[PDB]
Amino acid sequence: MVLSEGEWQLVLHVWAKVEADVAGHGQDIFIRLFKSHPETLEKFDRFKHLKTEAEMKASEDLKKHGVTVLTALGAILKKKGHHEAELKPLAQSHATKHKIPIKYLEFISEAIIHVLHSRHPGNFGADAQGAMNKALELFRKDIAAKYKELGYQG
Ligand code: HEM
Repeated sequence: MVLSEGEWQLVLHVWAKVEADVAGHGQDIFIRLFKSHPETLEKFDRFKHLKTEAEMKASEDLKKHGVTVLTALGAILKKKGHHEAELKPLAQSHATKHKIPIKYLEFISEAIIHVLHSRHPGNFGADAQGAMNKALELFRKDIAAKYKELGYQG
């Protein structure tokens, strides 16, 4: 699949807002993910002990992790589709070291959309959300293709 320049512009416009506070967006996204799909928390040995949202918000390590994840996702989005190089190491670590099913990538994509919708309604209308969903589906499609090449079905 391919996004038009117009769709990329909608994606990058709202992402520019996210970049005004990466750490804050990272926390909301992971808390949303862990609360909506608790099973995903079991994949993080470093955070699986967190019991409440209060504990999650207070975790310095979780906040730092969120910045690392969003920064990588941002680098990929800014390539506007030409992200083959950025995807390689990401796909290998998540398929071989962390063992993350495509299903879980769908869950975090939902968390991202939810948080952007909550925080940036003025820059995340129907068209912009459609553009973001398309960019995330492209991301998941390409990561899935790499998973297969690497020998991981998940
Ligand atoms: C938006 C998609 C995602 C991106 C861009 C992303 C990015 C990253 C990055 C950059 C790291 C650190 C470097 C590395 O280990 O490769 C990381 C670590 C990790 N990711 Fe992801 N990730 C994504 C989705 C997920 C999902 C959905 C899970 C599973 C619920 C997951 C589980 C992990 C784990 C377990 C680690 C190691 C954390 C640690 O022990 O420090 N990731 N991810």
